[PDB]
Amino acid sequence: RVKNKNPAPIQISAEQLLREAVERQDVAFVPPKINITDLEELQ
Amino acid sequence: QKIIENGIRNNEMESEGRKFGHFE
Repeated sequence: RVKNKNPAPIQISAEQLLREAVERQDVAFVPPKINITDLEELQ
Repeated sequence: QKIIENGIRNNEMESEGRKFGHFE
């Protein structure tokens, strides 16, 4: 009936906001490492 | 010479390590 004015059992908290905002980050970008197969690219 | 060579060999085995660790 989408009219559930009943106060939520879990109220939104500020620390929750900052935590779930930070959660948007992931691991450091992983690039496929370059393979030095010969001497010139090593140089 | 040896440090360069060891770098080279590591590089081909890691280039082929993609096939080695393709499915794991």
